[PDB]
Amino acid sequence: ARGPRKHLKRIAAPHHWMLDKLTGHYAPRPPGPHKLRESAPLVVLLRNRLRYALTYREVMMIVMQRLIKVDNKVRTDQCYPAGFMDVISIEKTKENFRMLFDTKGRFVPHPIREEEASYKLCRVKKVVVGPKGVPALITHDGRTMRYPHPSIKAHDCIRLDLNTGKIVDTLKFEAGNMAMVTGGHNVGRVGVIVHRERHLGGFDIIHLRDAKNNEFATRISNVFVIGKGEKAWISLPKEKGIRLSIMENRQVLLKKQQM
Amino acid sequence: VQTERAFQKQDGVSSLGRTQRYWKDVGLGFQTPRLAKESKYVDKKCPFTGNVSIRGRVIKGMVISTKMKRAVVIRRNYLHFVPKYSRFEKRHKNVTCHLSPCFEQVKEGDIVTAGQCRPLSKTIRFNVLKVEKNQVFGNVRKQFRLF
Amino acid sequence: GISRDRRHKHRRTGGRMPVHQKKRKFELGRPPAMTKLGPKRVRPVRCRGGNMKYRALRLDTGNYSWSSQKIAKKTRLLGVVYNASNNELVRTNTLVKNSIVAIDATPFKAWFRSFYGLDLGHTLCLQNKHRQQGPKLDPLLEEQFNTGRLLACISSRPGQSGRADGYILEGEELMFYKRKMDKKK
RNA sequence: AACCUGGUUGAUCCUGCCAGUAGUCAUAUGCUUGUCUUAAAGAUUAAGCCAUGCAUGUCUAAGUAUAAGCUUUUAUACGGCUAAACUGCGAAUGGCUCAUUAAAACAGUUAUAGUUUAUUUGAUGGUCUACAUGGAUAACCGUGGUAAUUCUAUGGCUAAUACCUGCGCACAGUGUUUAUUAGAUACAGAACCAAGGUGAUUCAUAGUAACCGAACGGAUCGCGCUGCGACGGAUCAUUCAAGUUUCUGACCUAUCAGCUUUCGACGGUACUGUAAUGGACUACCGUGGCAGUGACGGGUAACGGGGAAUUAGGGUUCGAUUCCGGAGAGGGAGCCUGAGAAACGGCUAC
RNA sequence: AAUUCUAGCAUCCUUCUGGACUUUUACUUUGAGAAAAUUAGAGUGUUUCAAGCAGGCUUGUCGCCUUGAAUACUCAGCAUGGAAUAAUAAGA
RNA sequence: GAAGUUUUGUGAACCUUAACACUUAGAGGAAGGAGAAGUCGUAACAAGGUUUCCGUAGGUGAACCUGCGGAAGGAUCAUU
Repeated sequence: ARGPRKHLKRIAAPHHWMLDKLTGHYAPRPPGPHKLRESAPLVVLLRNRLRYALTYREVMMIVMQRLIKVDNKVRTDQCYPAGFMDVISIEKTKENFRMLFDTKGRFVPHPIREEEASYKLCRVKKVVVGPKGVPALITHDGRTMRYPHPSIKAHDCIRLDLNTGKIVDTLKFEAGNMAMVTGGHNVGRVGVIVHRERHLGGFDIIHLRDAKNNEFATRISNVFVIGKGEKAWISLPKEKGIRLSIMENRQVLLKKQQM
Repeated sequence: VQTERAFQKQDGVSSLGRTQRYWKDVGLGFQTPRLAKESKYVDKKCPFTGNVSIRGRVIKGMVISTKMKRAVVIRRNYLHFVPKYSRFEKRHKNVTCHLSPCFEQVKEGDIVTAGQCRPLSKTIRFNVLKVEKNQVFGNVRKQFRLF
Repeated sequence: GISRDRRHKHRRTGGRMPVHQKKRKFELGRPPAMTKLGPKRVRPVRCRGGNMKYRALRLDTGNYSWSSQKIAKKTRLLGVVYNASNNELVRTNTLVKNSIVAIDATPFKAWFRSFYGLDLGHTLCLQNKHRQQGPKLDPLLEEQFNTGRLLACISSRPGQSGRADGYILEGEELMFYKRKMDKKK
């Protein structure tokens, strides 16, 4: 009541962080570009994915060196919400991490090449006219690129340059274009787009087809266009967003563990 | 027509336009009626004539009285499941609802579809979209139709 | 204070509504400034957000747009003439929205001489062009000008803005309110 | 494990209850008790009352240093380091409890074209003595009052990212307030004269005519013709939110059947008020609204849900209590400051 | 060849290049979206076990298993394929 | 821009009356069950010595009795 809540609790955290039940009563709380449940804070990358830090203390000792950057910019706050399709860049080690969705429905820092780690994609939420009658995009990231093409519509991605501010490569939202899912049940799945239903009132949905010919649906808010009909602007994680079945995921896992 | 103490005037039309009439197109797959365009009535709260969006829900039901001015009340009927006995149960809710004077001769026991809008008074949230003439015999509140 | 909420007062059934909560600041109202004629005074009320909302208390003057001619002049007020809601507000001269008011009309008469040169009671070319471009003036407005007054509807909310603005009455609105002035007489 | 034995008769077969039996990751209590791992615990009745101590404070190269402080390096404005004090930000989170409360709250499901939003993230913007404007305030020094406290007066100095003013092109910006034009779209054209965006708008935005000062357009700070970032503040998104809001859903009770209204009950017009929508409130006007599918009223040893116990299936009972809402700080009521409180480890009154 | 689903032909629409019409729902099917904890449950010798979400290989050192922590479950509401059943509508 | 002050609204608290709710005293009256054994009958169970019972009415120490109309749960499934 009475104002914004400064604590978040463990358990009442998101499940896709995979913070454990014991070993803490509270969990780190991420406001930044991204939402609370559609992001992951910079602490649980460093300690609970990348395994650089042990403790919450040690993440302060890393981040206040000014070694961590995101989007070619130094972020000093340890609880910064670093979300979908943000680049992370550490100068020592000289390795870069683009955050994608894993096929199971988790965040994972996908390691990438140095030339690839310049650019990143931003799907545009809407397009809107600012003052002096100038046009302007706005993104899922909460950037606002201005003077686009007239070409560029809602619900489609743009390759940003990052080294400079400006856009470079557009993409369109149509049938036969590659598209990852960012939320809901089918998260972490990439497939070409077959068809979308309108439903003139609320909630457009899209059916789309995995590269092993599995068909599945999501709302348009969740869908995020990568690239053209086959091929893709970005590098993909392990499995490339197929999501193999429950008995298959059993068989591959226990076949691994026997060595 | 000027019934009231204040001058009833349609916003949308400027004082420069004093012949011209404003009419909105409400959308959502609902056609604008002809008597909205042709006639000379005002209504602030009409979907087709004045400032009110329709947005969110749409509700069908049976009209049970049309006594109060520029407003009706619409009996919704529905079955309620009772999982122990594995068996249904007839309930109702009287939604009170605005209607505009484009719809001439809205009789008791007519069918009427009605979209949600901002709260216009305490009881009414919904506004009319479209009506249909049908007879009903004896009492209207007895008449159970599910839609 | 003044509670705007629906937790007090009856249900549609005619039943008392249970209330288990104390009044909330976001369910606020405030005492109404029945603002009037006089020399100007205005009070900044600090509202929710931090945002300021300026309460009128006495207003002499206002910006009033003639619609047809497409001009607006700053003008002094004389008196409140009619109100739709309440006759007590006319009795005290209380400015509110939709309230019909008297106006000097010497700003418009000076403009109408200067712009057109038909009047009431190198350029010349510019005046002629303006006349061709836009001056017949209704028969009732011709009679109305002779007194040194006009009639006009207050369009702004003085309580929120801290400002009396309006527009001049013309055509059907003007013919309408001339009935209900004459009817009480 | 989908389970059954004893008791009415001189005896039998029934209906039928009483008693037995088992579980509780439910309390209490008796007797007994060697070991290690995990661990509920002033909820039930008295949301009865409280001694003492503690639970909210906070400083970077970067707001203000003349401690009549320290420290060895010795600096004609300012060597650093810093008590104290002013300014900024926080104190509205967390924690505790379950007395209220029965279409209320809450749950899932919409809407916000009906709105406010510190901060974060990204945008934007020359248009109105400019080598620099003003005078007071602590701590400090001198000095008192009172029995007594986080009581404080008089006198003397001095600061600012405190407080208040305030020129400016490279008539004239942005914002506020009203009026008002454009904001096109199922087909091709011919002759004559004087192109954003929604399912959807009065939306975005541009243009025209004026309005006010009551708001922005940097009199700020550190490292180093020239880079980096600290702070301030406006509008627009964004994020953390919050406020309302659509639909559907609850235990017992009819030895509760008719409730609601001139003092808002249901609706209409036009104000007012609010962050905005509304009988939310005020004028006039109409006579409505709910109910036998349970209105209105009463009871609860009732906060709601996620859940818990219970060995076929269907169910029955519990949920003060780890998470998410809600409400409260002895009882009621009022209010300041702020982005946010009708706050109680803030204030005023009974 | 059984068991699914589907095009034709016995006189079977079309306005276009997937949606519009077939009275309307219920019903059933698949799909969306819906916090975790708890509950069932995949994997794993916490010495067993209640648990927990960890671990496991190995004289190699930018360690590897491009490591795991799956998945189900959550009336009313939104969407959709369908020939019965049952309401309901009607009667150029 | 202080003290003080005018009129409004928000409105604690206290009091009068009334109603509703819930505990609680009461001379006397009059129920039910328990004792564990008393006094007076004998009503029912057999045709229980006047068959039993129902509804209603009146009367009497008490069970009960009688009037009118029913029932077999009767002591008769039965005879121009």
